[PDB]
Amino acid sequence: FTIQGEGHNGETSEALNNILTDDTFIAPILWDCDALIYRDEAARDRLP
Amino acid sequence: DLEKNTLTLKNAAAVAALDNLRGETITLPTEIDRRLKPLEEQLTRMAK
Amino acid sequence: RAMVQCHVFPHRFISFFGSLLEYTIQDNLCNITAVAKGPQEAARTDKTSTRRVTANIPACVFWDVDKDLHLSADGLKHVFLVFVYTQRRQREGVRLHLALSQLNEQCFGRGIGFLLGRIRAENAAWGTEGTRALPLVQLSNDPTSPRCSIGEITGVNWNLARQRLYQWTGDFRGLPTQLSCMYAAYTLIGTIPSESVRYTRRMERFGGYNVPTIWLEGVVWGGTNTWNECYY
Amino acid sequence: MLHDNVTESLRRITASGGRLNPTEPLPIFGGLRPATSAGIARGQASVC
Amino acid sequence: RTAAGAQILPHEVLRGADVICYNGRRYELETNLQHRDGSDAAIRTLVLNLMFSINEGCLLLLALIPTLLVRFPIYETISSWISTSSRLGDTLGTRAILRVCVFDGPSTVHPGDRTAVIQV
Amino acid sequence: MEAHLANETKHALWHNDHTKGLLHVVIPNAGLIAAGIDPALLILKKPGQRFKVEVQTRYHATGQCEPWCQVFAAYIPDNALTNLLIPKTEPFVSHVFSATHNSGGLILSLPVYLSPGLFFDAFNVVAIRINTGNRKHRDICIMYAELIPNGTRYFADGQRVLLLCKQLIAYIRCTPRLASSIKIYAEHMVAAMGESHTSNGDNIGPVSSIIDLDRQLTSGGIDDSPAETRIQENNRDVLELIKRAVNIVNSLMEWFDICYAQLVSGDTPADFWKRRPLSIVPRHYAESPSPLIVVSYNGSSAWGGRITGSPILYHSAQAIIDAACINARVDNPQSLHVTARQELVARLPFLANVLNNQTPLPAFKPGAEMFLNQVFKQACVTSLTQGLITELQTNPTLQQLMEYDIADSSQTVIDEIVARTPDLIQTIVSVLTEMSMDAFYNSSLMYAVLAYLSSVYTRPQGGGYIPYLHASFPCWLGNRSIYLFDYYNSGGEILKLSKVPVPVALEKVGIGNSTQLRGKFIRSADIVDIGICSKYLPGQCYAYICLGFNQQLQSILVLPGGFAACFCITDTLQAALPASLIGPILDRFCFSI
Amino acid sequence: LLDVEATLVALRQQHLDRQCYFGVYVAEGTEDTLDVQMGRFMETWADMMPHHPHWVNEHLTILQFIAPSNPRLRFELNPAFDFFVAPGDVDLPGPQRPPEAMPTVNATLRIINGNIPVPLCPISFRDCRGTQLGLGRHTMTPAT
Amino acid sequence: MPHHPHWVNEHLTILQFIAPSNPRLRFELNPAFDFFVAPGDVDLPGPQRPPEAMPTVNATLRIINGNIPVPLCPISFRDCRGTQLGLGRHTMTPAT
Repeated sequence: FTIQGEGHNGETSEALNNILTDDTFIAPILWDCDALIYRDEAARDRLP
Repeated sequence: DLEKNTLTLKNAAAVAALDNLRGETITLPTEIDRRLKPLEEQLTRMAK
Repeated sequence: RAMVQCHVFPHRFISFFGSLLEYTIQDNLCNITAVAKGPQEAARTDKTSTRRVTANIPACVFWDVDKDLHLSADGLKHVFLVFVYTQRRQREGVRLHLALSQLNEQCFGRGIGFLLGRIRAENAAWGTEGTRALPLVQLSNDPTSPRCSIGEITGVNWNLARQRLYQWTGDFRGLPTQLSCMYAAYTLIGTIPSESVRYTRRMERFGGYNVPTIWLEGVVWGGTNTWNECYY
Repeated sequence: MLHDNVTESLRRITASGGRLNPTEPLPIFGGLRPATSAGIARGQASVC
Repeated sequence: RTAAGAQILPHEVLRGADVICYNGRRYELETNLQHRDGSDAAIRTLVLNLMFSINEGCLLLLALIPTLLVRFPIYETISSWISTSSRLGDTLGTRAILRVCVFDGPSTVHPGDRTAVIQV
Repeated sequence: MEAHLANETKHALWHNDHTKGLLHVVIPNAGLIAAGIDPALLILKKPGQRFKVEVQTRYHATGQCEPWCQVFAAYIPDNALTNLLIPKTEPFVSHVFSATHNSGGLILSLPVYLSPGLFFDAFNVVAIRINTGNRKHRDICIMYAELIPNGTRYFADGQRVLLLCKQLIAYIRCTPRLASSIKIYAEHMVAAMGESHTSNGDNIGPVSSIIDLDRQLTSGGIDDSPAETRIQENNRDVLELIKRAVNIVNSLMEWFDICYAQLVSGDTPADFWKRRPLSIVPRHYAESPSPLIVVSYNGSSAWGGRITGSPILYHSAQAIIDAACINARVDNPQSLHVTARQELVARLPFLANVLNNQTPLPAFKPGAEMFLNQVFKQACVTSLTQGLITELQTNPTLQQLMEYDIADSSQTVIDEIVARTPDLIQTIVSVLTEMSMDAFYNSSLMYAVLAYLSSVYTRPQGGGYIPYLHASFPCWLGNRSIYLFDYYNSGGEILKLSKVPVPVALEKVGIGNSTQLRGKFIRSADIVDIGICSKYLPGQCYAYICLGFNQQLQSILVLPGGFAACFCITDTLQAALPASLIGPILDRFCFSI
Repeated sequence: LLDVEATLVALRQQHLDRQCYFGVYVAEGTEDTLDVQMGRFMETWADMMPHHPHWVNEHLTILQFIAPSNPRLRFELNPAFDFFVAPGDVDLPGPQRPPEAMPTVNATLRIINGNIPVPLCPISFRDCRGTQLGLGRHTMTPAT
Repeated sequence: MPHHPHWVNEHLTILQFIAPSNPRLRFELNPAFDFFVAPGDVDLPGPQRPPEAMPTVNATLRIINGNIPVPLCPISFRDCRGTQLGLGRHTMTPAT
């Protein structure tokens, strides 16, 4: 439904129209230990 | 309680020196190998 | 203040303009004509309060000059516009004076410098913003002259013989002096048909408030805006 | 703010038409004087 | 241009930012570089004389007396410099004679219209 | 890069005083993510703050200090590497080159000492002043070891320019414009670089030319040292003699510069130094993954430049110390022989001031200001609480004495706060071991206390104490004009409520007998971010507690309920804390003209 | 992003009221076990709420909140920041025990997107546009 | 990749296709023989290293209905043609 294939030098569509891309509003159920790594690799310039 | 602050400051000031020295010696084996490389060429010339 | 402190002179683009003299009114409109040098007071336009035209100047039009010109002003006086410039430590100001002297145009700058001699030194000292001599020339001119500016250059590459030369024992880059000593200016604007003009101090009542004014006679306008300054 | 490149790209996208370009760029410190119209032989209308 | 030609190492900066406008307009000048004309044969001597005069004038300050520094009579060059300066003093005089008195403006919307002028 | 270049004329005009050598140091902005501030207000936004950066030295048991340094710089966002490496082509900006997400950069001035007696050690910490919030300023502190690592990168810079020149040649050749003369002269220049390198190899060879920093910031630290040069020349001589034995017995950019000037028609400061080899002096750390790249001029005889011969090496200051330490197998020089001490004094004139045991100081802790100020604040707060509790214990009269503007229907709860004074003082005493110490460690109270002591002990040699700018402006002649009020709640629990104190005017009416207090206000036309807590009426569910202090360390109680105590703690601080604890304070916070 | 200063000054000088500071304080906890957390929750639930909040009657609101006067909703600012007044002034992390501080007004960024019905198209319009955008996507049988 | 993709978008119907597109619309002149641009000195197949010659406007054959643009031909006509052609033959939709 959204337009894919154009964007800036960083993210293209995910961080622009994903809404719940941040792993903070997710349910309190986890099975791995890479959530912090994902957060610091995604929100690098968003006060990690 | 100033001993903890003093040791923390000393560690902070010494970490840079320590890891700079560690990174300086990373290329040391390669430098030794490239300096000993002409010796192998001289040995090959002597054998020939 | 912003346009003055930035060391930018706006007087380099100002041109001569006429003086507006007309009385009219409309519905949110006003077209006022301008006149020039000529028989304006003799044309008998019959459009003013009296049979002639009115010519008056504000209070700040003349400055004391007798202290340096005690000699009688026998001759035709001239009206000059003076706009000095100041250069100090993070502070500047404007001074739109109006000189009126019978002295020559070339001596106006000298007179301005002499009058402002107490501040000229301070301006020169504050304008310096933004070392071994050669006394052996008089002895080396005739004898021991190594004149090899062509033979030693066109023949050899000179890429290795340039060893001693001269060094001046210093290092400088830029000596701005023209834009630091500029503090005096004068332009020939406005003349007088007759000399021996006498000024009278009186009062006038016009408009919604009474303000002090000085009434003069035999004064006209015109000329050219020829900027001929003499910095010191 | 720090949006000059983004707003320039947006204006380029929104003005990259293919019909007619009387005026569009309007650079800084520009006058953009109107063009010369016809004589005194025209009609009468209105705008909104 | 002469410095670039005779330097065999020209500076990358040659124009910088020199745009002349009038109430927010465009001049579109100096848009050609490869064009050549024969009028430059007379200005080289002029600029050479100007730079020689500047050099001798700024060198005579340090040759007479260093006030600010804390068979050869050495007079022909000074006399020639004074003579050339005196000659150029009359040459540099280009004071305007005619006067322009424009009524309103002919070029307000389109240049090349009825323009007024005087003889003052 | 423009402001620093403009300011370089002051350093260039310097001839004497060679102890301050300015150089270009690039500090990466990778650590700004943890700053937690707005980058917009750091370059150009709402002018008037006048942010400045100062550099000062920190000695150890020697005295004196550097008189700061007036320097400033600005940041540059949006891929500063692209606009600092690639020449500026804003009028004809297009898709030129290729790079990943870059970062910003900054230039900081750091004086260096150059002399015949160079010497080198790690005993000095450079303090950097930043005009930002004192709460978690996120500063750095490094010794002199990282400042001078005695190394340079001269060989790794050669390949960096080759990629850029190949890319620009490819970009020029890709567009079919101009004439064939440019193409033919470029081909001739390419062929002139090698016979078999181009005719039998490749002309350009783009292969996988990607602009990246992989082998540039990893190796090449110590490669052009005199010992390395001697080893290299010996190896080359050995190779030459081997080749000779094998043979005996078997069995130029002038046109390019002109074309670049004609095409680009624009110059940047980062192009003139590209023709000469550069120097890179990175100094990374584990705190943040960002090398401290340092660029030095090649056309001048500065630190790291190679234009006339061997540069500054900072030698002849370690072998003697190592020999002295290993002579008696003792690392500490204090327990060495008399001959070793004499040799150390003779070789190092600056080390003679430590052996005489002058200006005693516990150990060598350059970073003593933090806990020194913490201890001073704790002592002052304990003295203040002791004074207030003693005055409360010895407080005469009872309940209210003066009028006090209190509503008739609201006075039923005003006396409740007054009747709970023992509970309030007990809570204040107990909170000293519960409240966080990071909230009152950089407030205005400690600054005012430090400025108060400036009057006493005005340097051992004298001084008028005349700062230039950015100093204690509110505390210049007296503290009776600007007050500091802290608002606290009542009851059995006291916690911090406000954020920044606001001065409150006060005056006395009665000129004798029972003094009366009535606060006033002053209209200000310079700021609008003023809280309404100070303007709140005494009623409306009581009020807060205020304890003002004058310039004489005199505290007057402004507690509602007709109670007012005046006690002075100016002599208690001197008794508990002697005059030997202000050593570093006097060493650092001192200036003279 | 620049004219919010005037609105901030206006709301600061309006001298509004606030309630339920404990709910917005959000007490923090470090190295705290679950038993301590549940004990603190029980203690707060015992007596922590001074007055009953007015933001709970949201069952029948579509007409009962628009038909009468709406002094709280008529003070709505530009749709870029939140509109709520409550005593805050907390650090990161804030204090553990929430005291009784002076009322303050705090605002956040544009993270809230649930204010569709009243300030935007109603629930009927939302349903209409949803059924227009999506006709059918693998509909299931009533039995399944 | 020298610049941004040219016409990879597939969400243009009438105005989204006629307003921003100009290089892709100038090459469509008549429905008999389309045209396209290509760099000069290019063979089919070409060498490894691309040449640097002056581009020459080439032409493309229209032996098939592939070069016809999508946006100017709505799906309504195709649906009408399919429904018209599906009324004279056997229709077995559910099993298939």
